[PDB]
Amino acid sequence: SKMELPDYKQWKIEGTPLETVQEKLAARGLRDPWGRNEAWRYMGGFANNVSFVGALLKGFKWGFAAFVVAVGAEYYLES
Amino acid sequence: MNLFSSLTLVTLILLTMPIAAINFNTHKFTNYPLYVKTTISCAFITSMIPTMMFIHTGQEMIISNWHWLTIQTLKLSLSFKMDFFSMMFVPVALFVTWSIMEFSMWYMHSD
Amino acid sequence: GKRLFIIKPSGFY
Amino acid sequence: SWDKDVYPEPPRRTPAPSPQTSLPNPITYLTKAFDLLVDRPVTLVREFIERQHAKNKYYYYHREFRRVPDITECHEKDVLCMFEAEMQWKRDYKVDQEIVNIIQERLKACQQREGESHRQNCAKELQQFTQVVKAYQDRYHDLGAHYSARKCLAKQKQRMLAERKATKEAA
Amino acid sequence: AFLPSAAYLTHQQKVLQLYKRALRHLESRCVHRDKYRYFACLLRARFDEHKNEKDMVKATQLLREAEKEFWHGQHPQPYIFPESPGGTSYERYECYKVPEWCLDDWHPSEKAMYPDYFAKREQWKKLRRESWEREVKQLQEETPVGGPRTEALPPARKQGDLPPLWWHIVTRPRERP
Amino acid sequence: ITKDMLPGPYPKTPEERAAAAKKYNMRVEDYEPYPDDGMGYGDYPKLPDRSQQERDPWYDWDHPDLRLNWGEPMHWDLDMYIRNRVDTSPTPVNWNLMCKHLFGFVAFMLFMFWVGETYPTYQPVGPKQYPYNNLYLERGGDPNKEPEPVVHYEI
Amino acid sequence: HAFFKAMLFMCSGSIIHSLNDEQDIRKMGGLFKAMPFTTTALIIGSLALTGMPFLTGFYSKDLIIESANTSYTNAWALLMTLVATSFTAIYSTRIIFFALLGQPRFPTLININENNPFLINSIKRLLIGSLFAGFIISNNIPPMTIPQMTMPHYLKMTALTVTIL
Amino acid sequence: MLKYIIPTMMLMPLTWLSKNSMIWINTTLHSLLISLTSLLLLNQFGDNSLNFSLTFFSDSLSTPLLILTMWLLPLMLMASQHHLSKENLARKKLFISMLILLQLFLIMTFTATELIFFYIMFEATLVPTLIIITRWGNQTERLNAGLYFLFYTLAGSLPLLVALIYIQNTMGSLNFLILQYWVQPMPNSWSNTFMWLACMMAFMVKMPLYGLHLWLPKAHVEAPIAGSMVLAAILLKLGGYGMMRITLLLNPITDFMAYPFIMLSLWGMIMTSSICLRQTDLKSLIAYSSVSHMALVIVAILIQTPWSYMGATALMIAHGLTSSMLFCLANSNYERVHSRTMILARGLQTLLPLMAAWWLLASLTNLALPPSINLIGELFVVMSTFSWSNITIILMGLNMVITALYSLYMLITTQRGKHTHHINNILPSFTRENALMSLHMLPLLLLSLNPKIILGPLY
Amino acid sequence: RHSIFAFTHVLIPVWIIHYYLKYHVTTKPYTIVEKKPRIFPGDTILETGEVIPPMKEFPDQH
Amino acid sequence: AHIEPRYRQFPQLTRSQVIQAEFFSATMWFWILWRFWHDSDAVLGHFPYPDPSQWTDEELGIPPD
Amino acid sequence: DAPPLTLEGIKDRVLYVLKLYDKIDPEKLSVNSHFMKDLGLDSLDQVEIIMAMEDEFGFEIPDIDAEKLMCPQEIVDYIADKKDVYE
Amino acid sequence: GAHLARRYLGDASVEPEPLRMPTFPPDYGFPERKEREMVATQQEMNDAQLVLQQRDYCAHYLIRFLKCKRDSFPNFLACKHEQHDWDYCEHLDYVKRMKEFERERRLLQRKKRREQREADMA
Ligand SMILES: CCCCCCCCCCCCCCCCCC(=O)OC[C@H](COP(=O)([O-])OC[C@H](O)COP(=O)([O-])OC[C@H](COC(=O)CCCCCCCCCCCCCCCCC)OC(=O)CCCCCCCCCCCCCCCCC)OC(=O)CCCCCCCCCCCCCCCCC
Ligand SMILES: CCCCCCCCCCCCCCCCCC(=O)OC[C@H](COP(=O)([O-])OCC[N+](C)(C)C)OC(=O)CCCCCCCCCCCCCCCCC
Ligand SMILES: CCCCCCCCCCCCCCCCCC(=O)OC[C@H](COP(=O)([O-])OCC[N+](C)(C)C)OC(=O)CCCCCCCCCCCCCCCCC
Ligand SMILES: CCCCCCCCCCCCCCCCCC(=O)OC[C@H](COP(=O)(O)OCCN)OC(=O)CCCCCCCCCCCCCCCCC
Ligand SMILES: *C(=O)CCCCCCCCCCCCC
Repeated sequence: SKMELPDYKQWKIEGTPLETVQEKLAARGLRDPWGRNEAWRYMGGFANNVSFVGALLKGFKWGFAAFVVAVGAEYYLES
Repeated sequence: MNLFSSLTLVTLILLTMPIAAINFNTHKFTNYPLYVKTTISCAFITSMIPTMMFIHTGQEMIISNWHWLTIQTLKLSLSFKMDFFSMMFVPVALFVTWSIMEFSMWYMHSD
Repeated sequence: GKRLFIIKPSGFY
Repeated sequence: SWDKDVYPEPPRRTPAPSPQTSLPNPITYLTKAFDLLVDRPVTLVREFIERQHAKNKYYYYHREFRRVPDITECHEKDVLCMFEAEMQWKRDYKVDQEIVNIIQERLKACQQREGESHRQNCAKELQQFTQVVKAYQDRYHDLGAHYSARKCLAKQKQRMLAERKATKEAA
Repeated sequence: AFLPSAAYLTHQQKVLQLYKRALRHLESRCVHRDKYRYFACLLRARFDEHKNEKDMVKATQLLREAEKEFWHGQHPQPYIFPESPGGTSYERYECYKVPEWCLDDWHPSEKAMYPDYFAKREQWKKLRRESWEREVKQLQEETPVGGPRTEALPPARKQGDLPPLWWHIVTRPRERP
Repeated sequence: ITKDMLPGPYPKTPEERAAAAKKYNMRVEDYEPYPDDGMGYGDYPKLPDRSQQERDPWYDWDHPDLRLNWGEPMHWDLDMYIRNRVDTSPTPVNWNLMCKHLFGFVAFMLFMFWVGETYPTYQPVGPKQYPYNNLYLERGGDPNKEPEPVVHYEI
Repeated sequence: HAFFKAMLFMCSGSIIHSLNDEQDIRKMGGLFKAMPFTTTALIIGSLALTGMPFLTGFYSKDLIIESANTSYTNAWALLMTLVATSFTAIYSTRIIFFALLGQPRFPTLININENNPFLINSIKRLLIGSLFAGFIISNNIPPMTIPQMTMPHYLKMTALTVTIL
Repeated sequence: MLKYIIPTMMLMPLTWLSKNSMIWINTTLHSLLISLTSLLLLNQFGDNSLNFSLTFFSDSLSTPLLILTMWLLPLMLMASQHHLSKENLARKKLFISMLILLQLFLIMTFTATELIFFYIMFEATLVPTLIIITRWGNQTERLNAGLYFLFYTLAGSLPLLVALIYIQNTMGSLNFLILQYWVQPMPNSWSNTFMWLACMMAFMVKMPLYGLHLWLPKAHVEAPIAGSMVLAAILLKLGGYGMMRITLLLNPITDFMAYPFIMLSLWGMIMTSSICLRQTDLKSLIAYSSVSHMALVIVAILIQTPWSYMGATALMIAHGLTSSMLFCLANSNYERVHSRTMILARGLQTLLPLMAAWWLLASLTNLALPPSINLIGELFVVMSTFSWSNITIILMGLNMVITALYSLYMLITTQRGKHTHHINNILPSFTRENALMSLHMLPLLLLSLNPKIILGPLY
Repeated sequence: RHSIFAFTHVLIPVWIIHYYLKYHVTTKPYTIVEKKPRIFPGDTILETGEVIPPMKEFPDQH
Repeated sequence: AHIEPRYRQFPQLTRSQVIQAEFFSATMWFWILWRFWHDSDAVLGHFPYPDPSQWTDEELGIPPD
Repeated sequence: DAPPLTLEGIKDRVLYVLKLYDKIDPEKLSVNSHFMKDLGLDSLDQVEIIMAMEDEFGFEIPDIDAEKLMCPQEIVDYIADKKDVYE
Repeated sequence: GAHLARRYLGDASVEPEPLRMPTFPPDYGFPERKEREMVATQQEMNDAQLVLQQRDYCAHYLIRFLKCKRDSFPNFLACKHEQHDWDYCEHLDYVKRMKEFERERRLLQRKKRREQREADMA
């Protein structure tokens, strides 16, 4: 029924690329009024997403561990 | 021979059976999409047997089972070619279609 | 809850 | 069944199963399951129906048309003789159509049966196909939708005049 | 150019429609939100420079070369909202928007399946047919001679009257039927 | 419907043009008929030759799928300018430049396929060698004849 | 191609349904962690499409490029086939970059959910297909030609280098 | 043939002695019994035709036309009983009498052993059709339509009469069975050229030939529904039947007399199909599609090969069923919106889904979807015309593009899109209407199981 | 009635189709034409017992 | 409990979808590394490509004249 | 999928987006705050407010309708009418 | 692919044309050159139903591999050695084709040097 929205005051653009945008706008006498509306996209669980090679190497750690275990298993099983 | 050709035609007749079910209906179905998806998973399983015995021996055949029409020197028959192309494409198409229909039971649920 | 009437043409005939 | 001379098959040579692996193939188990679950009930139902056929046996016959005089020995505009000649010609044309169909069935069965070496091993069926298609073409091609024994006789006489002229000019 | 109430667009309306089209195309060119946000502030600064322009010929000239600016710099595939015209889900559900009058053609065995719904439908139909003559005589006593000038309809003026020509606005199908 | 609301002959006098402009529910200053060259248009208006896709989609149209009001004079080719059919909408690239770029791309690709056909790639190898007189019996050669011996040697 | 391309459309439809019929990649992003199974299967399908070694697209497309290189061929057709091979990698990472990476560009009422067993199992079977089906089919089918397996090192390594570029 | 002629005539006292509430039921019942009886004509032989008497015979060309003719009468009665509900009772019985009389003339048109009796029944069909169009057609233009239908026919058919009587003076007989054995070759001369035109142009008008086709988009459009059903389904095929009989006598001059007409047909099916892309009247679109389909039958009869005659008779039967169903579907929308404008009532699949399925199946058979007998006839004609000249596939294949394009456009305009808002009288489909559609479509689809009975005398 | 699907959609169609193929289709000539089985050197024929002789000894390469 | 929608923040994740996604990513990399360990020649080359310039004229039969 | 909108939810989201706008102080804002007469905003600011509403709720308000939405309550009523809330 | 540049950008008179080569006799430069020995009988690869592309001078390893592949079903990974024997003998055949190409190229170089020496001498 009722959905509780989060607080609006927590969406601050410090620590985000909106801070860099506001700095480069204030360098030429401008100001961005819609930064806190966009601030949720760069905060919370949506901050610090992976890169593209970090996306391709998803599961590489456990895959390499299972690879080493299986290679050692067949190397001990052949003898 | 008798296993190969029978399960070959059972795959196709099995696919035609939910069309006959939906055309001969009176009620609102208890999940006709689940019935079509179960039918196509079963047709995948049934089509894998002639595929396996093609992988074993290279067993190919032609089932020209129903003479339809002879235009003087052109005899047209209901004729099915069970070669390498059919033996690999029919299970791949049935497997893909079985995934597409279990996807469609979710994606088209509001329809 | 909040089931809505679906306007559809007559399927009787 | 059928006659194995009009529809010939070479003798079947299947190889003996020589399994090299220790894994059991599923095809033998599915063959045994098809023999038990499918082939024996179908066989029992067919034996029941065959006993019910054998309780009341009766026969049908292949109709034998005797040979009537053909169109060459019918007088011109004599409808009673040339009617029978035309009916005989239409029956022979329908039978020649089915002879071409038999030879095409032999050719296609050889192409499937011999498989990847079909080109070497089906030369006899290809040669019989070429001979019977040449004969059918010389006999019936280009007659039109309104074909008759008269059109076919006129075509044959034109072909025989061409062959006689070619024999005369080559001697 | 083509509007239901107004006969034209004013200069201020043309400037605002250009500003919205330019921001949407700039967002299509400038996919990321901070990068769009920077260039949208720059575009707002370009629009605020000639905001206090009193010469309407100069303002019309600036609007015209700004439209040429936009036509050179538009995105070939701008973002369209899905239910918006040209969108991928636009007029998708129109095959499900059965009009209400089809319920008049239902069989009594399938009207009996929904007794309270059709009992509540009949008082809507009764309300509509007792409101119709009052709202026709409202329209003809309020439309000037020669016909209506604009396509705007009046509200209800008395307590008890319904607004004239209300039925197909009120009883229109849902967007998700 | 009646006879003086049906289309008629080409309007010649200005009062005939005025009454036929009134018939098609449009202004006299906007009413232009097709030019009287004997093609059979009569007094029917020559509307500006735009597709129905170019109409405002947010307007409350009487026919929303057609983008067409009631009583509005339909274009002569309305069935041609439906949104299922010919679109005349403005394009981001000019029409002549689109034709130049498409024709130049297709012509250049066909020319370069011809060039690469004239100068093909290959590998530094000889021809593939087959036994038994280049597989004479396998290719369908008749066994009563005998071909020339195709002999391949070691290297 | 059937396996990974049907799976790529099913992953796209999972994204489209989670974003309320949104199909434009400029209103996506940040879906690496929000849709983890769709992300995994989309990356596996894009690697199978671009011919990652020993996924299903490797067992056909890499042989196609090796056979097109080492044959009596229209050279412009070969060169355009290789440029198309590089373009496959370009649009595959275009999908992965705008749909999955970066920061969100979709609207603020997040309804992201892929926890239906139908969706998960149907993408899962084509995921097992996109991993292993090229291997299984290419080791089960009989030889019908002679595979060209002798070629120089720049010509054996053409497809992988072009895809990496 | 008299086991069919006498029950068809007994339908006349059956309709005139029936109770006033029973005149549709009784005539429908007993015309369905006559149609069930018509399958005894399938005693066909591989060599001989089924030769009943001196006056009547039936080979495998006339037999499917007879079965279709006797089948179309109950369907015409079902199609016509609703819009003639308010009619005077005696005029209603006169309408049914004109349909019965037209069936009577058709069944002995197709079985007439002798060609001048074929001519008299062939021209006798004009009078009930003219009366049905001009008396029970809906609009003003029916009167003008009745003139065109009357006078393109007779201007073509009165030179045929003379020509046939000339054959009577030359051969001594106009028995088709005698003329099978006494046919003499027709050499190149001017006398034989106008002999060829007099033998062919009446049937060219009946088909219709392109350029002679102008009577049809008035006669089929202005007719009532039973009129349009019998005009498209049967009376066009009098021309094809008559050509297939008369071209026996016209060899070998046909081999160059066919060249203009073949051009008129091969380009004409490109024209009239294209015309269907821009038709605003739905019933006019169905009429022009009939002209386009009969152009193939003209080409197939003129090139006179076995494949072309088999394709032409299959296409005649298939087009009979399909065009009759399409006119009945267009009438089912006309009996709701009272306009034949195709763009008027849109989105009808949202309102009438089972009738939209009938529209779909009739459109699929119109565009010759395999394995329908529409496609069998279409394809066999295309095979024979490719053998005639390989370039014809261009004009054939392009036709099959446009035929698809107007078939689905008709399906997209009427059934799809948004429904028209102001139209609120779209009643649910009556059992009579769906029954009429199924009695067209189910035999049409069942003939794909066994098409050899509609492949004609040289199957 | 827990596995009625495998009875009505599989097993009754396998029964019907095996009856149709065995007693109506294969009783006619050339209706089911099977490719003849591939024979290798070293095989033994079931219909005859004739052992196919093996290949010539290889000029070994590696 | 089904997933409840959130506003301007990262959605609720099930443990099951995370472990399935990680398992199939690990299965992909295990399969790539395993097949690269065992095959290694479908990628890198099966047989050594010989150098035609290193071939002597004696084995090619080139008489020096 | 697709959670249903309420009038209170639409009102909360409209006021939320307007409280995240630096030209509006969130203590003076109410549902009846006229943008030009009470909040002192420009017409360009009103265009940006409607564009943020469009980005918020995921659909387009046309310009003939957007130019007339001059308070939060008119925006809430427009979104209510275009999404059929309180069925 | 340097031979493409030597034929197309350089001179074609010294480069062998692939569609018609060898243009020299096979004994030209070889004292007692031996023939290629075909191991598999023509009837053996007829009965094995090999593709006509596959009935080359190394079809016997293919027949051994196909017999292994039949006899080791369902273990489809159990005939890597027979497959590698067939692949290696196909490799040796391809090396022989490369040797034929290099032989023809060096003989065209010999003809070029011969005609240049004949032009410079006489
Ligand atoms: C001699 C014994 C014969 C027995 C076998 C029967 C042989 C065929 C006869 C004709 C069958 C047509 C009947 C159904 C269609 C018409 C009515 C309808 O739409 O009902 C919908 C309704 C179910 O729908 P609903 O949800 O209730 O409402 C519909 C919705 O409004 C919305 O509807 P919708 O659009 O969602 O659904 C319509 C859908 C729409 O789908 C399509 O339009 C797609 C179809 C085309 C593409 C797919 C097929 C392509 C071709 C392959 C098939 C043929 C060859 C196969 C062989 C292998 C290859 C060679 O159509 C179908 O699903 C129908 C399936 C069969 C289609 C046949 C082909 C029609 C296409 C055009 C012509 C093509 C060539 C001719 C083929 C002839 C084959 C014999 O069906 C019924 O209630 C059926 C009633 C009973 C039908 C009896 C049929 C036989 C009648 C003959 C009586 C005398 C002999 C006794 C036999 C009795 C057997 C029981
Ligand atoms: C659930 C219902 C199934 C049956 C239930 C009751 C029976 C239980 C099981 C026992 C099976 C019945 C007995 C065996 C069946 C009959 C066997 C037999 O000899 O039948 C005679 C024949 C077999 O063929 P035939 O060659 O003997 O005779 C054909 C007739 N002539 C020679 C004149 C051409 O007919 C049939 O079997 C008919 C059924 C065919 C099945 C396929 C239909 C496809 C329809 C497609 C239409 C369009 C095709 C176009 C394309 C064609 C190709 C180009
Ligand atoms: C629908 C509109 C178009 C309809 C076209 C109908 C056909 C067009 C051609 C008709 C020609 C006239 C009838 C020919 C009958 C042939 C019989 C015969 O034996 O002919 C050989 C005979 C030959 O004479 P004979 O046979 O007595 O001579 C003995 C034989 N020889 C020649 C060897 C000595 O031809 C004629 O006598 C004249 C034939 C031509 C007639 C020219 C006059 C009529 C011109 C055409 C009018 C067409 C309709 C006009 C109206 C249009 C609409 C308003
Ligand atoms: C191996 C050889 C390979 C050869 C390759 C090249 C050969 C072919 C060359 C091109 C010919 C075909 C392309 C042109 C016709 C395409 C028609 C079409 O698709 O129209 C689409 C159009 C609207 O589509 P669109 O605007 O994209 O939709 C967006 C949403 N409104 O929709 C409409 O406007 C609807 C129009 C309906 C009527 C169309 C009329 C045109 C019919 C053309 C038939 C051409 C037949 C050619 C026959 C050749 C025979 C060999
Ligand atoms: C000589 O060049 C033989 C090789 C085939 C012709 C040239 C092919 C060029 C493209 C393939 C190599 C690409 C390396 C990135």
